[PDB]
Amino acid sequence: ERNRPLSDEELDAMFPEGYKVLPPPAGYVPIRTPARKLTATPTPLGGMTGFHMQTEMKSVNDQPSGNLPFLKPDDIQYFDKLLVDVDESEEQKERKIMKLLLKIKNGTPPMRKAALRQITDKAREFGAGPLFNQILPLLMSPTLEDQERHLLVKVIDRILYKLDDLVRPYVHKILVVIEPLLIDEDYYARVEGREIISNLAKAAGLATMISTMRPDIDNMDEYVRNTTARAFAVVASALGIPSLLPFLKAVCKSKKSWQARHTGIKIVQQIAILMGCAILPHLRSLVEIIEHGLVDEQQKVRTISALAIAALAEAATPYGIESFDSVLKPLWKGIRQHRGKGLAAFLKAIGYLIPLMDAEYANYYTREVMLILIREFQSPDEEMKKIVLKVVKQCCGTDGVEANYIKTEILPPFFKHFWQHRMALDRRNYRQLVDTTVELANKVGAAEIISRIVDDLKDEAEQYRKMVMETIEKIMGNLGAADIDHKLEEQLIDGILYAFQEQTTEDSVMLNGFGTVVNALGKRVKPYLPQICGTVLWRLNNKSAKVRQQAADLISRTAVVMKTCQEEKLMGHLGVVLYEYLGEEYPEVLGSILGALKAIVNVIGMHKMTPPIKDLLPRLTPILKNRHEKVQENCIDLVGRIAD
Amino acid sequence: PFQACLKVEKFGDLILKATEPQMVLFNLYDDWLKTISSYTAFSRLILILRALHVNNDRAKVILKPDKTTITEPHHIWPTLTDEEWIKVEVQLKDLILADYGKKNNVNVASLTQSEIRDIILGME
Amino acid sequence: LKRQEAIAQNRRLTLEDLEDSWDRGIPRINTLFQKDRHTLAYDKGWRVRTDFKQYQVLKQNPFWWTHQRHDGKLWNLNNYRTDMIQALGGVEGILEHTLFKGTYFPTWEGLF
Amino acid sequence: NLQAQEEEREFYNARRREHRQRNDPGGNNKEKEVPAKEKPSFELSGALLEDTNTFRGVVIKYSEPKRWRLYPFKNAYLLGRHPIDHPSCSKQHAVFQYRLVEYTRARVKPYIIDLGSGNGTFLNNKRIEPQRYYELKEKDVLKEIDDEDEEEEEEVSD
Amino acid sequence: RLPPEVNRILYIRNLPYKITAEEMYDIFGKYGPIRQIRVGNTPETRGTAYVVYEDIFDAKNACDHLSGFNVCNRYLVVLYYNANRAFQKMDTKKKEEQLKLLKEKYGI
Amino acid sequence: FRRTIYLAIQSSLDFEECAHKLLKMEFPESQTKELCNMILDCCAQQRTYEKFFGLLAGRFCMLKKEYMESFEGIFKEQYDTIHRLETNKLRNVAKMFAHLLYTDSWSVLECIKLSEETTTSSSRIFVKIFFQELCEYMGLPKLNARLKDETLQPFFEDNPRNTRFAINFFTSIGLGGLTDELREHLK
Amino acid sequence: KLINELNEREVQLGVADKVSWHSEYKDSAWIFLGGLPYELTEGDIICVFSQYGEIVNINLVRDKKTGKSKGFCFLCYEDQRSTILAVDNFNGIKIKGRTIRVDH
Amino acid sequence: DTKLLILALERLKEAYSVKSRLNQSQREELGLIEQAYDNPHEALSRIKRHLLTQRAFKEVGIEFMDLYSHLVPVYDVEPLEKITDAYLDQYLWYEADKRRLFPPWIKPADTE
Amino acid sequence: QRRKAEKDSERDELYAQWGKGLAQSRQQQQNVEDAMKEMQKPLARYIDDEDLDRMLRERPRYSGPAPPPNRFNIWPGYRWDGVDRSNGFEQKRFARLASKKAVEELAYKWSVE
Amino acid sequence: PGYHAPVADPFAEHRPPKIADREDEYKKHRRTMIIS
Amino acid sequence: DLIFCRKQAGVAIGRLCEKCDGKCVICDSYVRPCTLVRICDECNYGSYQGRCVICGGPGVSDAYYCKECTIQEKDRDGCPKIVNLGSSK
Amino acid sequence: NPRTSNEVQYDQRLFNQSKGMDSGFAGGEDEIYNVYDQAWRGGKDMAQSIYRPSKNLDKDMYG
Ligand SMILES: [Zn+2]
Ligand SMILES: [Zn+2]
Ligand SMILES: [Zn+2]
Repeated sequence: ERNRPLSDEELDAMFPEGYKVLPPPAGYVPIRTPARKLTATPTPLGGMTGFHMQTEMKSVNDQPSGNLPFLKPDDIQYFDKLLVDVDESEEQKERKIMKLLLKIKNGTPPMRKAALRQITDKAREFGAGPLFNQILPLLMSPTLEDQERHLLVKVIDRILYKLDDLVRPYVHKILVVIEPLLIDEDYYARVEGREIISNLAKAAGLATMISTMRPDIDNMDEYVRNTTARAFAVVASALGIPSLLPFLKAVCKSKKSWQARHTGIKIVQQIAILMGCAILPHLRSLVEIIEHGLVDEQQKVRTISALAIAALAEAATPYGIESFDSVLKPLWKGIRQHRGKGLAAFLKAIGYLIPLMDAEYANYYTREVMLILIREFQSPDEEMKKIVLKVVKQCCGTDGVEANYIKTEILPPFFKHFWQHRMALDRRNYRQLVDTTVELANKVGAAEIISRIVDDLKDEAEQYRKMVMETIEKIMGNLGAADIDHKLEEQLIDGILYAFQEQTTEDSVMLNGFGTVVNALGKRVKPYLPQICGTVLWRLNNKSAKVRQQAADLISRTAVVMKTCQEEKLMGHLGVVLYEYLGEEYPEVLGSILGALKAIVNVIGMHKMTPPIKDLLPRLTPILKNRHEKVQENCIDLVGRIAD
Repeated sequence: PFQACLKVEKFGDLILKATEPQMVLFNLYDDWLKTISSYTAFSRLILILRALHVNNDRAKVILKPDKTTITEPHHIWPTLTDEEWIKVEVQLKDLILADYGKKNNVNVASLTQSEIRDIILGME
Repeated sequence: LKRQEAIAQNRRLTLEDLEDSWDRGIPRINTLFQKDRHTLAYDKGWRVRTDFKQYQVLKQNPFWWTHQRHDGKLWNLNNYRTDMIQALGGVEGILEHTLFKGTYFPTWEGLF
Repeated sequence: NLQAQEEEREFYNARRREHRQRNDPGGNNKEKEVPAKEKPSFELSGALLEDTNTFRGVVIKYSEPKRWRLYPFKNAYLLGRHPIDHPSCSKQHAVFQYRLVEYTRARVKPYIIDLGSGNGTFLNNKRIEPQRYYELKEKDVLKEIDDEDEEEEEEVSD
Repeated sequence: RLPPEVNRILYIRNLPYKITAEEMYDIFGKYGPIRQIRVGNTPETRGTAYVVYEDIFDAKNACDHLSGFNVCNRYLVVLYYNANRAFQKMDTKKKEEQLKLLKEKYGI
Repeated sequence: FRRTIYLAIQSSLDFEECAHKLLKMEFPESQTKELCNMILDCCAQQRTYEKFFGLLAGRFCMLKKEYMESFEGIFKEQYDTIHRLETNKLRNVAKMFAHLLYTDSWSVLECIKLSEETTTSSSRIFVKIFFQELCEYMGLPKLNARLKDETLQPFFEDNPRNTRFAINFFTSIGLGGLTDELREHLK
Repeated sequence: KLINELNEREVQLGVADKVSWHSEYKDSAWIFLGGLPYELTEGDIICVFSQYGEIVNINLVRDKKTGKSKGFCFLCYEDQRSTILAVDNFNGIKIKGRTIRVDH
Repeated sequence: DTKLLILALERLKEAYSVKSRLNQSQREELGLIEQAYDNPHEALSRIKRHLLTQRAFKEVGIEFMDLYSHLVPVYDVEPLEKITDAYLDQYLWYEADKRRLFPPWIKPADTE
Repeated sequence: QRRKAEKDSERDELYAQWGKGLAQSRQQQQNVEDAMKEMQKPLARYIDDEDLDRMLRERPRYSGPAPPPNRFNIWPGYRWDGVDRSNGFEQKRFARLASKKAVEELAYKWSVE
Repeated sequence: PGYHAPVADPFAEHRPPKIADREDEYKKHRRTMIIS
Repeated sequence: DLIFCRKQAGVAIGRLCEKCDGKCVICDSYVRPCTLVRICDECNYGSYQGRCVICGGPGVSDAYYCKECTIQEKDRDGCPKIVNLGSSK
Repeated sequence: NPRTSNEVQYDQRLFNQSKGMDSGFAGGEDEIYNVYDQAWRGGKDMAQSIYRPSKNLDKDMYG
């Protein structure tokens, strides 16, 4: 590995200019040769160290000139040239003055600003060569920060708004550091990266990019192949699909090795994701490229291929069905014979396809897919479950599918295998599950789905409760509460109160959930009020900072319902009770209180306010000093409503 | 369930051994009133009695879980800490509700809080 | 001794065999197990700096002699509170002097 | 009815297990739980280098009775043929793994352990059988039969 | 049991302008055999040196014990030297002859 | 009665005051068993050994002849719970009887026995401590006297085996300087 | 690889035990070890995974004709908490250079 | 080094731990110490720079704490020199204890 | 076909009883013994005999070294390799849970002020 | 003392609160990339 | 870094979030909402359904143009959905 | 190859319980309070929630 012995040309390869190799003796060199043998031998021998008591020059260097903001102990290696104070005697003075970088990296924000401009206007002067030579090591640094990274990205942008023909030799030398930005956990890092590669490719020439980036296609590591694929995606967004087509179409037919074709196909995909809706014109040519990989002897190429078809169709949302046409008949056939991930991938593709077919052809074809779809619910693969999930959305969310068939065949296994505590803890699986369940409700109706998932409101874990809660929310949002019967409605309101009574974190899902449930139920909720508001007051105490704000907001969103049903005692309650909390010292609570008052003002009118405005308003007036935000917001709002 | 209170070994034994009509006193709260309110001790009491009334010996499993758990002669029920009391209370609620729903063929995760409170506390 | 027996057994010691002495000893043996213990191993002369804090800082420290981080907590008064409440007649009798029945709280078990 | 099934099973060690768990090659003689260097055990003895216990090695070429070097044992050691073995030996009779010398705790005491070298090893011109730790005492001698070299052990004193 | 960033090369600084490679080889020669050592002979780089060993763990024990180690009045700056940066001054070539050799001698 | 005792004892500094407070109250005498049972339990149950609760039990004896008896009884009552009590409170007891017995509130011991036959590993530790405390006062010489005139048998014998258990066990305790004569007897 | 990030969302959010997704099962000992090295065999994987329990019986899938491992094994312990411990613990492990996967 | 600097900074933070609105100079002290946590190596280098150079410091405030018997001098320094001096002290005591400078008979000692 | 269908079916009994957790089943069994205690011991307190001996004491199994602590405290099997192979999530999970306990206390210390 | 010495970073606590490593074992091959 | 996409204006209605709700897009002003916003489904699609024209949150309302930009006829140019000069997501 | 170390040293469950450094307790200010280490009752001590219902555990462990 990295410990493999080296050669003197390889030795001259690493270190920069201006250093000498030394023998001191031939004898000390023979000590260095015996040192290996003596690393074992002399370590097994007499040795020790000691110190004597005796009375006692101390040179050192920070970065002095006037100021020179501080150097981390490692960064010395980069900035050492600045440390020496030799000054005032060509290019060496341009590298020396280029340490303004250091002012960009570390220092006060003003130093970073002024430095940044000063180096922007010196672009044309210094040229890209010295800059990148003195930058790319820093942006390559193993100790690099988050901020420092981002800032060096900024300077690379700002200098690349100017330099155009100049960067041609450095393009690859740039991308090598930049392509790792495309695959990252941070999103803003990704949009930045795509931006600066856009500026680079458009900045340089097409042939510059192409001729540059070929050798990374067959590179042994797949990492560079992947991030390189996303690179071609970005540059293709820059210079357009048709310009870059013949390159690709040449790549996917390369007869050398498969890895290339794998890369190029991945490129087709990432183009599909990036360009998205705008793929539309060249969709045909793209398909005509990719189609030849589905039948290939290698597996990967097949998998990633069909996946790329998926991405296409998903950005192809319905149009261009016949362009996918010739692709189908193999795919369906493959649907029969496959085991493992490739199968699921095909299911992904076909899944996004079906909405694009005709309800007659897609009738047959769909009815065929449903079987395998059923059988495959049970696989432990989470990739599997994602795919087959979204599939069930598209297949069974089709207007040309019959309710009763779903009600019988699907729902029982669906709620059996899919609703479990493996899913909800994950993020994507959470969301997608929510959506699919929402759509199944959109077809089979409301009372079914809800009726089966109500009992889970009372389940122990939060995240699960959160999941079924937001599900009920969206469902009753779309279909309406009219379908719901009586008993299941009792289980509803009790479920929602119960779940709402235990809140580990502060979040809207439970609240918006409750509000939507009630406003959807309309005045069918009336018998349930006293239980509600009893809970609302008792919770309205509890232990302060957590739940006060939340119960308050609950009032705020339940105002209109507590109004139209004409419970006036309740308005007395909320009016003077909330009136009393206006002396609460915790701002985050008080804000929610004022909000609740606001919502109560928009239901019961001016002259009917149980806390007559003469009381209220001057009691509000002193609060305006309150600094912290939410108070000022809601307060000024309410003073606005009443003042208006 | 003041009847099941005589299922306890001490009371039933005392009565069956009694040779004359006589008034005897007991404290069913033991020392609880030190750490808790009266009424809450009353809820704990009802839980204990009812639970003795339904599954009997299994409630005794809850109340006599570990042989290192002891009961003092001055007291009717074993000495426990507040954490321990909350746990055994949950277990007793579990006994009552589980068997009620087992008799009435009801899924007892579906019952309400009002229903549960009624079932435990008395006749609905 | 507990270290030596652990050495000969090769099995490291658990919490329970130390549960006996856990709070006991002038160094307050539990102070070995402080999370930040490293840092404190490199602190020296703390006890004298506390003596000279009276000159650096205006306020008057009664606890100057010790520090809980090196020496642990040398007393536990938790009993004194319980016995105090007992001597006054228990929770209820005390509350009988208060407004508590005014607040209409069901119980005092949740007073916070 | 000779071989019913052609494969069956194993229930046996894997080369990558014992491989990965010991590598300089893979080695044998993983140190026991006791092993500790001698100097720190002279620190728990409260001994500066003057009164400390350091085992120095002494060489005599078996044909001619002194020092090609002198070796400390204080800094276990792998006695082998030379690269893998730390204590390399020019002796052409030593198997690629010949023997090992581990200081153990019973007190900090020196121990010699044969790895089952094909020829063997002689202790005071008297061999020891393989696969057991054999304590060594000062002035004892190492070379199974007549061996291009000799060795002696000395504690540091006087 | 090592951090990946450390490498067989160490950048060493806070050196005198008179310093001798005899002291260099002697001192640094404790931890292992020297692959080689360079020293700046140029106006800016005078006072700096690079040490390279046959093995990394050599350098690890080095920076372990040699951390802030003393020479003359000075405490040397001992850091693990970076990689890449300025390289391409040299090229990738001359692989053909050696690879032809290993393809010839062993025949593989 | 049990609660009043606790409050009177927790209230008073010194050990003198609690007796005065307690006697003063003139609570009924027969209970003069359980009361003292109270003191032995109340501190021993209390977390760590404290000098106060042990002194109190003793004075309460010198004032009335019965109180002494009440104690010796309560020491007997231990046999049943010699195994049963958990291995802290033995640390309070062993000493805690150590301080009644160094100061003469010894032969009541004899009831206690050394056998693998019946001794609780609890009881093993109990007695173990009891000596490692009482020794530390009398200093193993006055203890030589007190034993030599004691005639403690179930402890000190037949049963050469039990003489290995005895003598060995007092090499384990570590004192084992009052085990000599028995060593000779082994021979 | 996805497991370890589910255990991090389970620990980070303060899931607190029994709602744990190992309570998903309660019925099952047998564990799934995929991505195993081909040189491995019964006695080996038994010796490594008897760490967290006592494994009663394991069937490792080895291709019938060639008689070599297909690369994964279904195992069965004597104890479930051994399974919970093993999935939650032994996963993401290096063996012979390749990281094994485990799950219920 | 980080160990020492951390200890000293905590020590300084301990005087203000109750933290009412304090005042301006104190505010400077909290903000500057807080600064020292974020960029420690900066603080250490600045400190060593002071220790190698500056021989002239700023004026110290003085006030008397009143014990009603004997007054106690109280000194006030600018925060920079307080952090510098503090690290100087943790370091000096640390090296001192390592080297066994002070014989045992000097006993405002850490051990007891 | 009786003995054969009882090879497959009685193997459904065998691998069915084996499937779940042989270790788990025995623990369940112990509870069954507990029910027996109830019939004779309706409301046991103290000195009654089971408690007596109870407080009157206070198949290869793996030998070597020690087995790192497992939340559930299970000694490793007979022939276990004797080497810790883990992600360390136990410790860290083990350590973190402990840390929280410190957190609840230093959370409180806050409250009095 | 030697026993307490047998019982013998927070800056690495607060400093690591600034930024992060964030990355897996798969991505760190970045560190092996030489310039052009 | 931030500039219009200026693809052809379709029939799709504009969608603004909480934040941007009141703003007329080009004049940056709240005055005299009059006419209505149109952007292409190329700019508004999918995850962009009911998305903010600006920040990328869910649209709670519809943008109205001012009278100022009306008479100067700027509302008739390419779809004024701002694209960052990276992707749009 | 076992993973061995000299001696044993200590377990883990405890080896990281109490805070670190922290330092005593203010210069010694009056305002602090802080005399008691644990709260009085178990109302807020005993659990985050006094009540949660379910028969999930019930009907699972029931059989
Ligand atoms: Zn557009
Ligand atoms: Zn917006
Ligand atoms: Zn406008």
